[PDB]
Amino acid sequence: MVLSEGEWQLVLHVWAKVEADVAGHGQDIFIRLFKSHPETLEKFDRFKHLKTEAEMKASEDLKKHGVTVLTALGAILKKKGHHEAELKPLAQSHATKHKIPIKYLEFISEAIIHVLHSRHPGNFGADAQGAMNKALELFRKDIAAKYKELGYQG
Ligand code: HEM
Repeated sequence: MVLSEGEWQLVLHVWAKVEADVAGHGQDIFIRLFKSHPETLEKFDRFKHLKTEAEMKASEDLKKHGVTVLTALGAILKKKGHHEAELKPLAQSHATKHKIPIKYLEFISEAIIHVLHSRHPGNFGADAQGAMNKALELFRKDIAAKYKELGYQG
């Protein structure tokens, strides 16, 4: 699949807002993910002990992790589709070291959309959300293709 320049512009416009506070967006996204799909928390040995949202918000390590994840996702989005190089190491670590099913990538994509919708309604209308969903589906499609090449079905 391919996004038009117009769709990329909608994606990058709202992402520019996210970049005004990466750490804050990272926390909301992971808390949303862990609360909506608790099973995903079991994949993080470093955070699986967190019991409440209060504990999650207070975790310095979780906040730092969120910045690392969003920064990588941002680098990929800014390539506007030409992200083959950025995807390689990401796909290998998540398929071989962390063992993350495509299903879980769908869950975090939902968390991202939810948080952007909550925080940036003025820059995340129907068209912009459609553009973001398309960019995330492209991301998941390409990561899935790499998973297969690497020998991981998940
Ligand atoms: C938006 C998609 C995602 C991106 C861009 C992303 C990015 C990253 C990055 C950059 C790291 C650190 C470097 C590395 O280990 O490769 C990381 C670590 C990790 N990711 Fe992801 N990730 C994504 C989705 C997920 C999902 C959905 C899970 C599973 C619920 C997951 C589980 C992990 C784990 C377990 C680690 C190691 C954390 C640690 O022990 O420090 N990731 N991810």
